[PDB]
Amino acid sequence: EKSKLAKVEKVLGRTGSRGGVIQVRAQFGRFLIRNVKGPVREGDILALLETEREARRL
Amino acid sequence: KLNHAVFIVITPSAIAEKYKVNLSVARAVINHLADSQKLYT
Amino acid sequence: QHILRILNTNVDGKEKVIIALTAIKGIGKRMATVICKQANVDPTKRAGELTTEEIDNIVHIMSTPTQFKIPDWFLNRRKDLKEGKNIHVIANQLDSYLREDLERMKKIRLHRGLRHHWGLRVRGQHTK
Amino acid sequence: KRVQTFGKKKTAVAVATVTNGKGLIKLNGKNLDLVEPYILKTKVYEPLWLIGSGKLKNLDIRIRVKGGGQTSQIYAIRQAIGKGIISYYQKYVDESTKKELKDVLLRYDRSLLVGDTRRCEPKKFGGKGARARYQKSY
Amino acid sequence: DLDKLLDLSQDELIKLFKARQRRKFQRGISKKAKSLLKKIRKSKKNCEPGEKPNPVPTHLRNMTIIPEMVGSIVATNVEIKPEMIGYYLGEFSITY
Amino acid sequence: DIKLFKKWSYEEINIADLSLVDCIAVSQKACVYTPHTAGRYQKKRFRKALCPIVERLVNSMMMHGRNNGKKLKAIRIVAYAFEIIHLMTGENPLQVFVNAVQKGGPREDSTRQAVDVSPLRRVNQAIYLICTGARNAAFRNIKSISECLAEEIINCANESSSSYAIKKKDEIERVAKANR
Amino acid sequence: VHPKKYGQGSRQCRVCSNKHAIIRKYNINICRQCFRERADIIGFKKYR
Amino acid sequence: PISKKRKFINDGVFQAELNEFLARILAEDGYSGVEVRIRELTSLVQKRFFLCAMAQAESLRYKLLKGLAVRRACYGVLRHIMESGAKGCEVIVSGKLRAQRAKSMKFRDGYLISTGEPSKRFVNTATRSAQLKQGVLGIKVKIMLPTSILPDNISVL
Amino acid sequence: IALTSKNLRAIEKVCSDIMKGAKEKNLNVSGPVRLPVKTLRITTRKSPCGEGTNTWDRFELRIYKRLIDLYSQCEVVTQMTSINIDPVVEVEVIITDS
Amino acid sequence: RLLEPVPFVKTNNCIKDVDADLFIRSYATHLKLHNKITYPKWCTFVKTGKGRKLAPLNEDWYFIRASSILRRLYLHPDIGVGFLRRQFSSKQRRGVAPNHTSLASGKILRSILQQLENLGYVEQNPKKKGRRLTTKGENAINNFARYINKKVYN
RNA sequence: UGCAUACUUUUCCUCCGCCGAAAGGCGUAGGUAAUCUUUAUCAAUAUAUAUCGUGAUGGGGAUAGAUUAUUGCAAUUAUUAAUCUUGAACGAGGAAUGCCUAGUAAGCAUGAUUCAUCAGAUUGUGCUGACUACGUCCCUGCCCUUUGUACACA
RNA sequence: AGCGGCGAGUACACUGUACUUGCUGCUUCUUAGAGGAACAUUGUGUGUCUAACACAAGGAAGUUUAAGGCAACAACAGGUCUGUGAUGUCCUUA
Ligand SMILES: [Mg+2]
Ligand SMILES: [Mg+2]
Ligand SMILES: [Mg+2]
Ligand SMILES: [Mg+2]
Ligand SMILES: [Zn+2]
Repeated sequence: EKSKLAKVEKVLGRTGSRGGVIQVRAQFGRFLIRNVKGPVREGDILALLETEREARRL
Repeated sequence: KLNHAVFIVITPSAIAEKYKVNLSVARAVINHLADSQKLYT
Repeated sequence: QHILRILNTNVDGKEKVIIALTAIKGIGKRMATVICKQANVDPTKRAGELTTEEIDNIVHIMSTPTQFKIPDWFLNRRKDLKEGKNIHVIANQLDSYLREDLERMKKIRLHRGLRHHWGLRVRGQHTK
Repeated sequence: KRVQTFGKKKTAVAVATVTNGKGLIKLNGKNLDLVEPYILKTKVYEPLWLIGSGKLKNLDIRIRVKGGGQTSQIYAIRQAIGKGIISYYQKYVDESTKKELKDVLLRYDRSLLVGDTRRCEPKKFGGKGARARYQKSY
Repeated sequence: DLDKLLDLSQDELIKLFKARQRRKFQRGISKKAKSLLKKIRKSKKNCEPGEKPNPVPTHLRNMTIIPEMVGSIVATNVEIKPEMIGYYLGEFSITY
Repeated sequence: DIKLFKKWSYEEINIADLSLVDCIAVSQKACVYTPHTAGRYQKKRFRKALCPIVERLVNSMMMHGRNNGKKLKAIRIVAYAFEIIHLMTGENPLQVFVNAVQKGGPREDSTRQAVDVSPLRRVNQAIYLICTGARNAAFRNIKSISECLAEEIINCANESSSSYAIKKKDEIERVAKANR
Repeated sequence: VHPKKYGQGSRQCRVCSNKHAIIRKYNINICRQCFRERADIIGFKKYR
Repeated sequence: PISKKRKFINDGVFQAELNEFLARILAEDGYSGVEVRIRELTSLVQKRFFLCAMAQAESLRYKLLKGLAVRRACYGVLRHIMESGAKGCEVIVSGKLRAQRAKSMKFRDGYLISTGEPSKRFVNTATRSAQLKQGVLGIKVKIMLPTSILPDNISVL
Repeated sequence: IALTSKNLRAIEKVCSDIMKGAKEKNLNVSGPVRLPVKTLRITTRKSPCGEGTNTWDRFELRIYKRLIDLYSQCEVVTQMTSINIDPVVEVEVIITDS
Repeated sequence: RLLEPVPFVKTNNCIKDVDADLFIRSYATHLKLHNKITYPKWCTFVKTGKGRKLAPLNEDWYFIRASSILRRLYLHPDIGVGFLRRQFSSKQRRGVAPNHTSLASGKILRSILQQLENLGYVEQNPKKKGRRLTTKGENAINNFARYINKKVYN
């Protein structure tokens, strides 16, 4: 429920069989490789809830 | 259903909600008070 | 009088006069308005606050409007088939007239009448 | 003395004749008091507000509008005003002031000086619109 | 009345009728209509008060009925009453 | 002086999200007096970020076929809503709107498994949700659209699950949680 | 003989006497298929 | 008195008619012309009024009528075209042709541009339907002329 | 003088020639004014039959009307007009004081 | 209601510098006060144009119409009956078939024009085309506009 | 009512002036067209102010009944149009499936084509101006390399 | 086609504005011919630092600027002889 700010460093690869999702690297200030559903660029800040649990790279 | 009547912080909707009335009647009431969307205090 | 009776079978409840009037089978909207004008009664008032005298007057007006100022071309049922006058027919009377017309058509064995009897269109429409 | 530029949104060319005068500002034969709808009125007045009402007491303005609908017309008028005032300044008033005005306009938004290049794309057969085709049932 | 109508002029009749018919009358009536009328008249003349006269087979369905043609039968066959008047001919061709 | 609706100045407004600030620009050049901009907000990927929030709201309102391409009406409605906000439940309407926006985005969504949501997308969703809810409230009620919309906005600001958008968001969040 | 002056069967294609599908704009009076073939010679160029 | 638009269309129509008339008349001629023994023709026109592709096509048709081995004729035509300085050619002959069913036969020599306004410009095309034994043989000849320069080339000196 | 024609470049050339002729002497010639090109558009449906996704084709016969004025005597204007010319450009001279 | 802080002065001289609807209303009121124009016979039960399928519902609509016509006349040089009709056109819903534009019932307009000419406000010009304003009438209109402006200012 | 003879505007766009509730009519005027219809405005959504007030309701205009016209040699199986009245289904649509990424979707009209008359069609044109991507191969369809084939009418 | 130029007025402002009749330098708008302008130009990334892409500035415009038109080779036993006096055979011909 408590949202934690993660500034996006680099946008890795556009995942999902249908293409809606992106893989993203985000610094709080630790490297957490996460998924995003919608337009995201470098420098934009995510709304992470369940912080310490990552995604699979491409 | 809600058959509102005619014979017996200001906006028409509010009036309708409160005394159970047609909004023409609400409008009339507003006019009286004063004496196409509305706002009154 | 929340609930009223101007003619053979109406309701005419809480609605604003003209629309209440339109409940009758001279349900013209425009016609109703004209009638109101003829009467000289405020159309912003509701059906329940009307006097009985007023109602009577309205009824009278509705019956044979031709002799009143209200014009000729206007009138519901133009020449009345029965070779004579032009008059607004009103209420169940209208229905009766329609029925009579239908019967006449049937008797004639005109195509339209036949169609009506069948329960098909009349208009010229398709419905394929 | 007197300077003639245009605006342009869709089709809707508002030609702004900006002259020396007392500061009235008009459309064909009518004051900008009217325009038409009360909501959009601000889109015409905005450049004036940006530049200041005292700066236009030296400048009369007439605007001839032709073509387009309502909103487009308004936009065109705005554009004309923007081009117009600035053009006047460039010629008959100083350069620094003109530059300042331009900067102000830029800070507010585009569309005042530079034009909206969009225009109605040709309808294509097999449909009603540009892209919108009809319908297949198989 | 019917008899009265029959008695009075063509103009009057036209005025009485509904507008399409009136318009048609104004326009004219063509060469065939006259012939048809004549035929009808002949039939009437030939008639017996007990049973109706011989029919008159007709190709065309356009004719408006006028007090001339009351009492006889025409065209399959259709008898023409005074109740019909300005309601066209027809009554010919369709099934079910 | 720079202003909106010649009434609510948005020099007084505040934000306190960072991410949302980055996403929605109510700025120096995204100043506006009446929502109707003929901006080129969809010729680029992130040019919708420059778009003022009021404009976005208006666009959202504009939806539903028989009411589609009636920008002016939408604008009027939003103005009315703002006025209502100002009057009853007394606060700077812009601030309220901002608060609602902040509230509105589902932070995590489901997919074919749970994933996070970009700020812009969240904002868009919020905008949509608020308008849709308002529309629903309006439809075959009586109330009026502007009033309903205002109410919805207030609810969003509060962060209270009496309105529809908030409820939807909550549901989405729950789903996400369930997923992961 | 019956009125052949105003109707589809009144006039025809100049080219092949067909009563169907006549381009009747500008008094061309060519049935459209024929026009499509002779659009070059008449001076009708497709641009857009 | 007749309007400008109306006039133009009429003129076009007249031109077309003239062309058709010429085609009808001159089966024995290398026809292209359209600019105004011949006396009769003149009279006819008065009554009415008050290297090249078409020629080649006509020739082909004539040959067909006469009764040759077809392929040979086509080859000859191609050769002639080449001699006359054509950068490219193409002939098609589709129809019945020996067998009953089908049978379209291409005959290209030099390169033949098909797409663009260059095609419209720099090719002369012609279409004749030679009536024969049990139907029609369908000529289409297409000649690419000497260019006034093609858009594809970039000639550095 | 009104020059009606179908072919643009040719028309332009003709106009140029007439201008040149004028510039010799004695002619207060107003410049060539090209008029609104009233384009005859025919939208025919391709395909004789009703088969194939009904493609239309917008033909355009775009007539160029051109206009030019002078203060002169008839013979001189006739002479000027004689640039030889051909069947393509349709000429009309108006010799009115008004 | 209308008034606001603007960045210019308004030369309140002619009717083109006045807000329309309000002006029209004022003119109607003036007319009523005068009793200068009648309300013929058929006025009280006619429909203003094919598309309306319903009576006006304004009581003194005729006066309003007249006022509008005056304004129109002022705006344009020479204006007919047809033009007037076109101006007061609306969408006619043909029930199921889609809407068409609907030309107004011209008779009433014509009558109004006639009345105006009788009173000495409009003028059938033998040069040019159909009925423009007469100079006196124009002047009167201008005066009225000025008055309205003054009232608004007050 | 018919023919013959003489003579001249009208056959299409309609200004305008009168009659007509309306449709339309009659009289005349310009236009063989950047001139006139008409275009510094031919439209509707727009917007502003009133009447309604959630009630199959004044939403909705089907179906019907009876006239007044216009077109046409001819209008019934109603050409279309107008006037009065008739007040049906429908409370946002199941299985399925179509179209679409910026002046686009959608809404709103309108010119032209057919046309003696008649758009709910098509085809152009504009006016009001969204949402959402800015990608992916998950489906669907094409294309490619590999692979397998007893198919080649594949 | 306009814009002014200017006479002539009709209304009202200050010490010009709105509107019509009569007469005749400018080309911004109105028309339409010939030219110009964007080439990923300059800036910075990603890329075998290849072909090229992404971002930023400039700019009227940065998805060949947007939209079409044109349409190879080979077919389909696709449609059309009810478009044709393009056209075969068979039928029909008082
Ligand atoms: Mg090529
Ligand atoms: Mg069709
Ligand atoms: Mg599909
Ligand atoms: Mg095999
Ligand atoms: Zn043909």
